[PDB]
This record gives sequence, C-alpha cells and structure tokens, in this order.
Amino acid sequence: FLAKAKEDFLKKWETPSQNTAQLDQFDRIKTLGTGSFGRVMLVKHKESGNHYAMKILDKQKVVKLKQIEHTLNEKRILQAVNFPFLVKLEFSFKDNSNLYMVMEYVAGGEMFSHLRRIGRFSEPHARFYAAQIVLTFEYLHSLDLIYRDLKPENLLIDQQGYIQVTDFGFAKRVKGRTWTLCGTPEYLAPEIILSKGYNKAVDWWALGVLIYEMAAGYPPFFADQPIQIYEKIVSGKVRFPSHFSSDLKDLLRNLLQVDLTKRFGNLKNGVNDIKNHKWFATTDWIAIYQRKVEAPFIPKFKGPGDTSNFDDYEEEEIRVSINEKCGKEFTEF
Amino acid sequence: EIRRASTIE
Ligand SMILES: Nc1ncnc2c1ncn2[C@@H]1O[C@H](COP(=O)(O)OP(=O)(O)NP(=O)(O)O)[C@@H](O)[C@H]1O
Ligand SMILES: [Mg+2]
Ligand SMILES: [Mg+2]
Repeated sequence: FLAKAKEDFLKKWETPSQNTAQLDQFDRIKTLGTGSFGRVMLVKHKESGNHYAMKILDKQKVVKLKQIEHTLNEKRILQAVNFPFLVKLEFSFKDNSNLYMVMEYVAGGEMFSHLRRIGRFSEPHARFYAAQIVLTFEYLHSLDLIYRDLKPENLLIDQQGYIQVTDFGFAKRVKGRTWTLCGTPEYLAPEIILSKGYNKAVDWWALGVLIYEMAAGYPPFFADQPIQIYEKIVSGKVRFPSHFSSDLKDLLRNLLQVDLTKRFGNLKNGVNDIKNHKWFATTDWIAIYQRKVEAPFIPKFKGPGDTSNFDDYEEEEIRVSINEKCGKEFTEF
Repeated sequence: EIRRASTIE
C-alpha cells in the first residue's frame, strides 16, 4: 500500500480542493473544543442531515501571529493524506473573517478525556493505541511529512475503538531539517527546545512521551511553569513508575533518548527498530492496519450527533465582519 | 488535568 500511497499524495497536493461549501449550509449545534486561533464545533449539514466537525480560524490572528504558512500547510496536507487512522477532510471554505475546515465527526471523544477519567491504560491497552500511531508515523514519513503535535488531546477514539488523528496545524513537508519552535511543552523533543534543527526524529520522541502518559497516567516531564519542563526534558534523566514492564522501560529508554544518533526511528533500520521491539512481540501489524482486531475499549454512542464524550464549553455564536480581512494572504486556501 | 494547549513561541 505504501508503494501506491506516494503518488496519490502528490496528486492531491498539487491540485487541492478549495471552496467546496459555505457557512449557510451548516447548522451549528455544540462546540467540541477551543484552541488559540478559533474553535471546533459539531455541525449538521442541512440538506443531508450528516454531522461534521467544523474547525474555525480567525484570519486576522493568523496573519498577526505569523501563522499563515502553518495554516496553509494544515489544509493542504490533511486534504492530501489518506490513512485509516487520519481524520478525513470533507469541506473547506472561508468568508470575510474566518477560515473553515469541515472534518468527519468522531463522536468517541479525545483520548485525553478517557485517559483522565480512567487514570491510566493497561499495557496491552496502551500497546493497541501505540501500534496505530507507529503505523501512521511510518505512513507520514514515507511522504516526507512531519507531525509536530502528538498528544492525547489530538487523538480521537472512534466508534470502532480505533484512533483518529486530527489537528494538522504543525504538519509540514520536511525534506531535511526544519527549525520552527512549535508543539506542546510536555511533548517537545530536546532538539526543538535548544533551537538545534530537527528532523522526523521528534515524532518518535513524542511517541515515547505518549506511551509513558498512557501506561502511567501522567507525562514523564511536567511542572508548573513550562521553563521547568524544558529543564527536565533536556536533562537526560527519566524515572519510570515501578509497575512498568522491563520490556516497556527498554522501549521508552530508546524513544526518550536525548542523543538522536541513538534514538529509535532515527537509526539505520528506521521503524523496524520499533515494530520489532520485544514490547511489540504480540502485535499483528497487518491486522491493526486492516482494523481487524477487537478494540479493548469502545466508547458509548447514544446516537448520531451525540456530544456526550466531549466536555462542555462556553457556547459563542459565530460572527463575521462585513469587511473582508486579509483577502490576499489566503488566496491558496 | 487540563487540556494542554500547543505552543508557538
Ligand atoms: N474531526 C473531529 N471530530 C471530533 N472532534 C474533533 C474533531 N477535530 C477536532 N475535534 C475536537 O476539537 C478539539 C480542537 O482541537 P484542535 O484541532 O487541535 O484545535 P487546535 O486549535 O489545534 N488546539 P491545539 O492542539 O492547542 O493547537 C480537539 O481537541 C477535539 O476535542
Ligand atoms: Mg489540539
Ligand atoms: Mg493545533
């Protein structure tokens, strides 16, 4: 499949879809999550009744905060990728004030919500999710793409219990090393913190932080102010909970490696060093890709458009100025 | 505890 996936990505990358719908065709039901440049809300298509998740971004704040190329890459890359664990973009448009990205609604909620309400996942439960992340990272790296925001708040469980990755806000074609300081402080790799110039190896570091937080219930490095979290990330020492496996401690010691000349995924053997680790000995990678494994946890679905698995946010009406702002900056959107 | 927001600077 990876052989045919490269041509399809480049086909959708150069001939992207733009302006496929408008705001008047969508009823707005409930907010699913609030970011820094906008919000995501559950949305119902009036003519077809189908439900969707609409990510709204204010154009002025994006231009003001130097985020133009980041948002341009978000829409273009997500529109061009196709993998059984990536969220699918369905519509995209814009008006005088906002940009709109309409994705497929994932009613199961964030993995962060279920992680906090349960405490932690057992090792086989956490291994079942990491296998999907490993397969997705192998796919995205085949296309020379980077995903610089792996965290449970960006991972949604679906109705089959499988992971759907969202939030492509920092995704970028990286043919070599990039330099942008971005991500989530708990999951930043040391080379990002020190402005050293990083490659695809940062995704594997973020995978080690994720496997840690799932199997323990808390991240390996956290503190009040983010400055102290950076101090713990670059220190090189990481302490493990006592109930952790020897097989899991070994894998995390290779993923949470500061020296990226000895970090798994960045070595000569690539993703095979991870998939062939002892901790993944009981993992049928083909069955996970084909989604033929009974999920350990399946969220409750009270019907279509059910928002139970999401938190309640302060609802705010969507309002557009009567003056178009930053029209020339978002031509390619 | 609280949804960690991504950083840009
Ligand atoms: N397709 C979707 N289906 C269901 N819920 C979704 C979907 N996309 C996003 N959400 C929810 O809405 C939230 C918005 O997240 P996100 O897309 O990361 O916006 P953001 O501005 O990038 N936040 P951040 O991670 O700090 O950059 C997510 O954390 C999910 O809870
Ligand atoms: Mg997010
Ligand atoms: Mg984001």
